[PDB]
Amino acid sequence: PLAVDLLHPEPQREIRCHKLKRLVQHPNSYFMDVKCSGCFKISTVFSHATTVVVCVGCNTVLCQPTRGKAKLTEGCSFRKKQ
Amino acid sequence: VRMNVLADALNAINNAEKRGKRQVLIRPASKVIVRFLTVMMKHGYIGEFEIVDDHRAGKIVVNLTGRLNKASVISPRLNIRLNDLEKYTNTLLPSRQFGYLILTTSAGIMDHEEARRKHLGGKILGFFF
Amino acid sequence: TFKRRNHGRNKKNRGHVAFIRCTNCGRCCPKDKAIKKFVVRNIVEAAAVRDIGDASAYTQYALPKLYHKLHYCIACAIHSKVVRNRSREARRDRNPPPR
Amino acid sequence: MGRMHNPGKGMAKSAIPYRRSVPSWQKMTAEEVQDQIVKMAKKGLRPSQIGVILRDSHGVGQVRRLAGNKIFRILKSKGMAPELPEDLYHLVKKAVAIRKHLERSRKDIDSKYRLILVESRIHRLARYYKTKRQLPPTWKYESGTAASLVS
Amino acid sequence: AKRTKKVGIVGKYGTRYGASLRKMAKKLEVAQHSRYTCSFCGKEAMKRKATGIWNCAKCHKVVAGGAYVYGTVTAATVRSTIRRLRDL
Amino acid sequence: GKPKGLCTARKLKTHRQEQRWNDKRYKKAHIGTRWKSNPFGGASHAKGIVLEKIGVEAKQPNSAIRKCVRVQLIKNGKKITAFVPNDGCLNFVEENDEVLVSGFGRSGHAVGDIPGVRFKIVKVANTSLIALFKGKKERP
RNA sequence: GCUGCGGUUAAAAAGCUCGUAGUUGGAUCUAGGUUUACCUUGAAUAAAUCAGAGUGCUCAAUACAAGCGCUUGCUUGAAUAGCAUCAUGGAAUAAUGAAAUUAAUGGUUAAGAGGGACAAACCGGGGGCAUUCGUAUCAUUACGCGAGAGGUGAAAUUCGUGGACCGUAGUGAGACGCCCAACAGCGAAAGCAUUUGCCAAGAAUGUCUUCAUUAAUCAAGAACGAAAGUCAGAGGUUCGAAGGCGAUUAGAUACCGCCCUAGUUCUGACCGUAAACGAUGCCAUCUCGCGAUUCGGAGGGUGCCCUGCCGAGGAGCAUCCGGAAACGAAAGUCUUUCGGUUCCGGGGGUAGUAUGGUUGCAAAG
Repeated sequence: PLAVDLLHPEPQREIRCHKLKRLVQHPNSYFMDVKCSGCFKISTVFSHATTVVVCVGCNTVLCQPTRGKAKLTEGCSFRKKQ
Repeated sequence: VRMNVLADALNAINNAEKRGKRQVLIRPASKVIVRFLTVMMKHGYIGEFEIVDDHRAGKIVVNLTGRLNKASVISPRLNIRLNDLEKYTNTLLPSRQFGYLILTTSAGIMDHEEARRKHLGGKILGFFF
Repeated sequence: TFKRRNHGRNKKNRGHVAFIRCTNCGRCCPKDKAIKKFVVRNIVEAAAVRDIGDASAYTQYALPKLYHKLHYCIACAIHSKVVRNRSREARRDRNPPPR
Repeated sequence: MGRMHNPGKGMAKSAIPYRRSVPSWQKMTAEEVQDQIVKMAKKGLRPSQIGVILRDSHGVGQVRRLAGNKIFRILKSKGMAPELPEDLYHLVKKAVAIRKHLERSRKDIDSKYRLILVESRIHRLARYYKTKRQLPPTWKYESGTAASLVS
Repeated sequence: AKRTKKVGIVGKYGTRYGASLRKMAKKLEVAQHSRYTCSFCGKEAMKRKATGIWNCAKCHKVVAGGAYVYGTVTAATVRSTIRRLRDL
Repeated sequence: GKPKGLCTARKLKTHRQEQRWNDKRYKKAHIGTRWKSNPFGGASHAKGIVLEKIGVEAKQPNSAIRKCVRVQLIKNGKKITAFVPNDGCLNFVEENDEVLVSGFGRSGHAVGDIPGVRFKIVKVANTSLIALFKGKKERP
């Protein structure tokens, strides 16, 4: 349409827009506290982690790198950090 | 490789105006672009514009009043003296009654009318009408 | 004058395409350009299927089929009427003709 | 990635957040992150790998934001700068590997083409670093010595 | 300074025997008078003693090679075949 | 497209000079062999002596024999063919005659249906051919 | 044609890529309530000519005269403007420099620029070297058959009772990888397709990883570059220039058929040309709709489906504008011309010829 509000875009469009083509760029990634059943140590982890993040002393693999976002090991949950 | 942000911005404005859009987004902003748009605003060829900040060059969003026939850039920035200002205006502008020729002088960025009134030359930036 | 947007072939994103030998003339034609047809037919003609069935040595025998992928160059295809010249507008029609 | 010698118009890159401030839940100190970077450097990693590790395991989104200084600048300030910049070293290593493969397979014309491109990139980057005084003025990439230089 | 534009080692023959024959002889003369890296000590010290015999100046090993080259393509292929059959 | 940088004057000027040589007029006027190739040596008129007279088959579809005369210029001794305008004027031209000759009009190109003839006689025996045709004068 | 041309088909985009000189280069520092470059104004700047006041030489070109009182006179006009150097002011634009006893001690940001790193039951007829398999062609062995087989529009040359052709089972050589196979994929282009092993390389995608302008295009220069062709060595199955025959024909130095030589195959060197075509150079950006397709990602459902989902390709049909038109989502955003840059054209021939130079063994470039 001729009249489109470019200044205040629709939030659904902004979410379903490429990260670089938004009115202001914003990454689609996030940091998450992963909780693994067992040693119950919250571990900060990058969503698209490319290395194998390991427990500190718990010495277990928490995530597995992939082509996109890192795949959390089974039995581990995560919570987004603000 | 991008080498003239002003040229790209004026091309985007021209395309949006031809398509009849009410707003147009200009990619990387700059002081030169801001002053060009400000002169166009003072002369009434565009509506208000908003400079979107994104911790980089930024963007602009200009409201179009559907009153601009053409906005173009002259590259390279040739040096215009007061003596040939008349020839350049007669060559580039559609008529003597309207249309403005934007210069960049030491006093700043202005139109050829103000440049002549202040008796200033400088480097040509573009024109609109 | 350029007759066709695709220049008479089916070559996109490609530099060179290996050729085939036409079934009739033997001429070399690019595989994309050569006109292909897949012919599946009964091994026996419709006029003799009944004769072969009545002469069959088995209670119920399924008659096999011949499968042939034929490639024709443009000249031999036109001569055999596998394809025909079309009007300027009808040339752009790409849907296979009714069978 | 971009396009320098290839016709690749990729649009894949990192999108830095607008917020230039450290997150509230980030409790590493500006000096502790420096000592961690320095421990990793002593171990033998380079700035890209150090940043990857910090982002992946320790939650450091941006070292420039947390420590207030870039990783290479930190290592230079404390005197751990490498003789060759990371990208130049990697390019020279790639060229050495291509030459080693070509010495065995001499009909790999594609490898010859890639070697030409890689050496052109090496020369351009070396010119840039000499201009920025980050390499000795008489530095020059020698195909014979490159293996030892990069190993 | 480069003394000969193209004749090289074969310049000893002057203007005799024909350009094509001299060109054909140049390759083999260069090959037979070149030094080769010894596979045992690793130093470029393999030199032809007689047709087919190559001496290493450092480790003093004598090898049976080609007439004008230290090794031949056919010998290399035979060695590769034997090694492959050994592996599998 | 052409270069447009503010510091490309050398490239523009050199390219223009280089491409001027691909122009027929500029090359024709600056080649250097113009004087040697042109029978008149850059002049507009010349003088010569008659040798013989010829009739040239006019080009198709025209059918006629145009009556020209082969002349030898006095300045350089070159042989040319010159046309004798007006009707029955070849009679006033006899072998071994002094003639003034000029261009035909197209600057070294043949004119009309006469093939290969690019000059024309303006005076014979110091007389104007037009006067001879008009009867204002007679053969000396 | 700088203003200001044109290069899909009319003449004209180099086959493609790397690359020095040259040209051109992202944003960002007092907004408000030291050097340069550049612009303004002056200084120094022979006339004659050009532009330009006045004056009836009768007009005018011209010329620079002349015009009033009265005699011993007064006033006259004979103007005005037209690179480099120096100075003044201006501080936008474009370059350029600063720091790696107190004080905020001193590094802009991290480009929907570029490079590099990392990820992947990653993706791919991308490349190279070995290797496995496949029928088929030809030759040949064994056995059976019995007189035709082959080939054509029709024939003939030709092969065949020394038993051909045809069958079934082998053996050997070299070549080639059918079907799958596509408006499918990869590669700078030329090009790339049987299995497996190994070697080096790469795209896109993901990234809150790193450097920080390192970039675009590129005279000279350099790599690669189909087929044919040349040199040397191996191979020589098939096909097959040249050659020889049988046909057809008025002739047939051809089309058709038969037998074939170079070649076609591999290794190592030459040549550097193709309608090397998309007859459209490369980089950046804007302008529409639809539904399909290859790759990767995100979110859901059960390898497949769904998300008017996100990027990157390769296309197709709804298409503003453009174009001489054919037609082009670019060949559009151009008399409203002006983002950067390289090459090329200037009526048709002579002619890509002569000559000179240069590369090549030659052919030739």
